[PDB]
Formats: sequence, C-alpha cells, structure tokens
Amino acid sequence: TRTLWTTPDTSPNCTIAQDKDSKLTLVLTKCGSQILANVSLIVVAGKYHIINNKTNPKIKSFTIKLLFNKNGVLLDNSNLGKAYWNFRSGNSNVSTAYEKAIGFMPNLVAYPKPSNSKKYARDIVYGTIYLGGKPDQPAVIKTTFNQETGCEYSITFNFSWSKTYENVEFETTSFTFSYIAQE
Amino acid sequence: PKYDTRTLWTTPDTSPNCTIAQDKDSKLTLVLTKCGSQILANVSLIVVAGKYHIINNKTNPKIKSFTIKLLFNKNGVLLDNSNLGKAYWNFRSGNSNVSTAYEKAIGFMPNLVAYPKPSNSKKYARDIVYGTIYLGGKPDQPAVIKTTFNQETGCEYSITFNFSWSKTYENVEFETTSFTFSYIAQE
Amino acid sequence: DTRTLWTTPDTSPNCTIAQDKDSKLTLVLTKCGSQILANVSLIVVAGKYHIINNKTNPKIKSFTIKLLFNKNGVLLDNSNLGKAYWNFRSGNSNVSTAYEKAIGFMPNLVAYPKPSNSKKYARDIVYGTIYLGGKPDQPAVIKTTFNQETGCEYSITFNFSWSKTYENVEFETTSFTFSYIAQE
Ligand SMILES: CC(=O)N[C@H]1[C@H]([C@H](O)[C@H](O)CO)O[C@@](OCCCn2cc(CN(Cc3cn(CCCO[C@]4(C(=O)O)C[C@H](O)[C@@H](NC(C)=O)[C@H]([C@H](O)[C@H](O)CO)O4)nn3)Cc3cn(CCCO[C@]4(C(=O)O)C[C@H](O)[C@@H](NC(C)=O)[C@H]([C@H](O)[C@H](O)CO)O4)nn3)nn2)(C(=O)O)C[C@@H]1O
Ligand SMILES: [Zn+2]
Ligand SMILES: [Zn+2]
Ligand SMILES: [Zn+2]
Repeated sequence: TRTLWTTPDTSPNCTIAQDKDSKLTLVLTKCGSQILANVSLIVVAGKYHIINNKTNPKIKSFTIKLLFNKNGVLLDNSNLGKAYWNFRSGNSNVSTAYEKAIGFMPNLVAYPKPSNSKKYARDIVYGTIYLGGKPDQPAVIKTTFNQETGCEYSITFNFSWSKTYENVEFETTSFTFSYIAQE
Repeated sequence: PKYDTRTLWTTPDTSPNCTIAQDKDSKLTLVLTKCGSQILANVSLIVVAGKYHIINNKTNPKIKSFTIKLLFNKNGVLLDNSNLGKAYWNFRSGNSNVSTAYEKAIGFMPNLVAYPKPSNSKKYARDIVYGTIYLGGKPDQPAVIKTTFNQETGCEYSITFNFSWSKTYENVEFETTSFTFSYIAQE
Repeated sequence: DTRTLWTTPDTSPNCTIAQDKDSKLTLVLTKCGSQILANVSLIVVAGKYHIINNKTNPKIKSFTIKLLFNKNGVLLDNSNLGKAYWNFRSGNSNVSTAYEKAIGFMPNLVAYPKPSNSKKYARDIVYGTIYLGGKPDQPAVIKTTFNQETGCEYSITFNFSWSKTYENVEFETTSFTFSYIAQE
C-alpha cells in the first residue's frame, strides 16, 4: 500500500513511438505529504532506440505521459501500459488491479490544471540523466504535474537532449525527485 | 482529527507569505516531510512584486542574488525576523494547516552535530546543498538555489535559501521550478 | 522498517581511500518503504586526495569509495568505510549491538543486478554534483553505482571525479541526496 510501481524488471511496458518499445521503471513511494519518486528509461526498439542525430537532426525529444482518473487509476491513453502498474508485492505486483490511489496523485492546489489564470513553474521538476551511464551523454528529464487534458491528474516525462548523438542507445541512469501529494 | 504531524509546510497555495525586499513580495512554497531521521524537503519560489520580481541585468547589472532566511528557536518554532511569515508555517491539515500555532518541531530541525553553528572549529561544506531551478520553467533560465543549515546567528537552528544567477536576464520573472533535497534531522 | 542506517554525523575519520582513515564519509540511509532515501558527503582529511593540485598533478582526477555487503546486508571488512561506526542510529550515535540484518536497506537485485553476462543497464547508476568547500565554482561529480562489485551480495560505490584544474583545493564537499530501490 506504500509503493506504486512498474516492477523493476526489463520487460517492455511502455509505448513511445511503437507498441512496447520501452521499459519505464518508475517507483512512487508515499512518504506522507510527499511522494518520493525514482525513474529511469530503457528504450528497446523503434525510433528512439538508437539515436543518430546525423541521420535524423530533429529527433531531439519525446514524451511519456501517465494520465490518471479521479481515483488515481491509470488511463489507457497513457504511454505506460495498465497491466504493468500497481502496488508492490515483493519484487512483483499484486495480481489484482488497484481501485484507489488518490494519495499518490500530484496535489491539484500545488499543481493546478491549465486554466486562464497565471501558470506557475513549480509544477515542473528538471533533472539530467545520462545515456548508457556515460558522463558525456546527458539528456534532460523534465517532469510536469497535472498539465494534461483528458484526466484528473498527470505526470509527464519529457526527455530531450542538445548534443548531436551518433548511434547512442537510449537507456538511462536513474533520477530521484519528489512532489506534493493530493492527500 | 486529520492533523498531519509528519509534515511542516507553508501550504501549497500561491498566497504571498515571504518578505525578500518588501512586505509579502513572494510565496515560498516549502514542504518538510519527516522520514524518520531525515527530512525530505521540496521548495519553490514565486516572486510577485518588488525588486526581485522582474529581473533585468541590462538595467540593473548588480541585482544577481538574494537570500531567504528561516530562523528557529530551541523548540523548532519560527522566529519573527525570518523572511517567511509565521502565520501560515505550520503542520499540515489537508491543503491547509492545523488550527493553532505549533509549539514543538525539534524533529524537523537540521542536526546540529552534522551542521554546527559557526565556531572556532573547522567549518565544513556538508551543511550546504546546491540545486539548480529554472525561471518560468524555461530550460535556458537556470538559477542556483544554495541551501545552508545552521549558519545564522541569533537562533538555535536555521535554514537559508540563497538564490542567484550568472546570466544576464532581461525582463525574466523570478518564479521557479521545484527542487527536492533532504537533510539530517536533530532527532 | 522506518529506521536509519548511518555513519554517525560527527567528523571523525571513518574511511580509507588512499591511506588509513584519511576521510570521513558521512552517509545516511533512511528506509522509506520500497525506497531508501540516501544523503552523502565527504571530507578528506589527509593523504593523496586531501589537497588537489591539477597544475602539479593533472592526472589526479578521480577516486572511489566502496561499500560491500554480504547476504544479510552487513558491511564487509574490506570496504573503504570502516565497520566500527556503520550501524543503526541511536540519538546522534549508534545502537550498541552491531546489526545482524539490514536486507531492507540493500539495493534491489532485480533493479540492479550483480555483474553478469547479461546486458549492463545504466539504471544502477545515479549521477550528482557536489561542491568543494561549498564554493559554487568548484564542482565535482559523485557517481553512485549499485551492486556492481564482486566478492559481496550487495554494493554501493561512490566515484568522485572532477574535470576542472583545481589548484590546492581541499576535498571536502557539500551534501547530495538520492534514492534507490530497496531489496525488501
Ligand atoms: C556527470 C556529469 O556531470 N556530466 C557532465 C559532463 C562531465 O562533466 C564531463 O563530460 C566530464 O569530463 O560535462 C558535460 O559538459 C561538458 C561539455 C564541454 N563544455 C564546453 C563548455 C564551454 N562552455 C562555455 C564555458 C562555460 N564554462 C564554465 C561554466 C562555469 O560553470 C560552473 C562553474 O563555475 O564551474 C558550473 C557549476 O556547476 C555552477 N555552480 C552551481 C552551484 O550551479 C557554477 C555557477 O553557476 C557559476 O560559477 C556562478 O557564476 O558554474 N567554461 N566554458 C559552453 C557553455 C555554454 N553554456 C551555457 C549554455 C549551456 O547551458 C544551459 C543553459 O541554457 O544555460 C544550462 C542549463 O542548466 C541547461 N538546462 C537544463 C534544463 O538542464 C541548458 C539546456 O541543456 C540547454 O539550454 C538546451 O535546452 O543549458 N555553458 N557552457 N563548457 N563545457 C558534457 O556534456 O560532457 C555536461 C554533463 O552534464
Ligand atoms: Zn539495440
Ligand atoms: Zn509576476
Ligand atoms: Zn583539510
């Protein structure tokens, strides 16, 4: 009941450009009013598997969205597949889909949905991770809370890079952040 | 009833609660969550008025940093000469605070052995945490947030946030992305 | 369960990088369920890595501090960190019994496998930057890797490196926070 996650195996669970082209490893642990989060990404096939910006100069970013309903349940338009996201049990998931995880959602007062009122940057956390664990291959991970439509809550990960990478496999080191919880 | 003693915070609203250069010119959103012997901290800043609201280093090249101080007495109570106001610094209840001002929060204070006050002893850097946040959420607008534990005088404990930047920003509003860190608690 | 495993927070050397007890690694691990919240800093007090001068010694650019653990999460004697004051917290010191089990504080083996024939993924690494002497123009990279050492069941390795040409700069750092997925 304290951790929502993807399991930490290498089985693809995520669709960026094509079905199951990636394994998003995400762990959300509820430390009361904050969620401690840990994330990494392995792209296993398709467009973002091997970066070559000589061949493809404008392939410089992509986005992974987790959309949740009023119950904190994952919506199927999410890039992360529903079968792969649940409370922890051992090194696996519970075999039954969870019904409520409002306690893990980003707080809507802290991180309001888009509206006509002033939009503040505090709903974003920036980090840098490294491709293949190499220190000279940074990519930015921008995490944004509750800015997607078609949901009550959202966490989006945008991965972008400014270097011209040539035949670099897109699999990442791990980043930790936190966010304020809905309840 | 539903009072959260594991979290000291400013609330997550955008109501100004902080004085940098003039009364209530900013909202400091600061959440301290006690994970036992460590405090998990989440911080952002919105400046809404005065000198640090709109930065222009073409107009004012000297305006490059400012500091926000939280000073605490022996019981972990926020002193009135802090930049943050006492009115809405308290234990969490829902998205608001508990009804009455807290009297004890020693378990949220930074550890005085890890982070000693100034003295004759050698001063170590481990009482500082550096992070970079981004103005307006734009990746080409970094500013440095330097957090320092227990280096202020006239208090038992302190947490100070220094914000600075080295770029020459032109009409860049000072409102930041969020940054998470932790520190060792006093108990 | 919600406990803290740490080095104590004094500045007494507890670590051997190049010579005996030449450093104080201050490391605090706090179990928040399936994740360990980690907080780390380093003070080198003596020896090869105390005062860096890359004008006279341009090739002195990195060093490594290893914590090796057995199947019960007990620190092994050949780790750079000494066993004497690595233990569960009591006040500003430690419990009086050296711990027997801390498997719940160990890096998860499925998330971070031990070296093998299989593909080594980068997710067993965390990168951060700390600053020498608290000076904003003195960065150094702290690279933390999980479960990549041999002769143990679990490991946490800190590699400290820098790319600036430091001239007589004392290696003592600001603090860095990270987390990792817990075995249990
Ligand atoms: C694991 C790891 O850290 N890897 C890094 C590696 C690694 O260190 C080496 O590979 C190991 O050998 O290095 C990477 O970068 C090296 C690339 C080579 N390179 C070339 C240059 C030339 N510069 C011009 C220049 C700049 N400098 C010195 C800069 C001074 O910086 C410091 C300092 O004083 O030393 C760094 C400190 O960390 C700062 N302190 C603190 C507390 O933060 C300090 C203080 O701020 C000041 O001292 C106070 O005055 O400053 N020497 N020569 C070219 C150059 C241009 N720029 C600016 C544009 C690029 O940067 C930004 C931006 O827009 O401003 C920075 C933003 O943070 C970033 N945004 C995000 C969201 O991340 C943004 C975006 O990436 C882009 O806008 C695109 O969206 O870019 N800087 N330098 N210098 N270095 C490597 O690639 O190998 C980086 C790895 O991360
Ligand atoms: Zn491949
Ligand atoms: Zn404004
Ligand atoms: Zn020294």
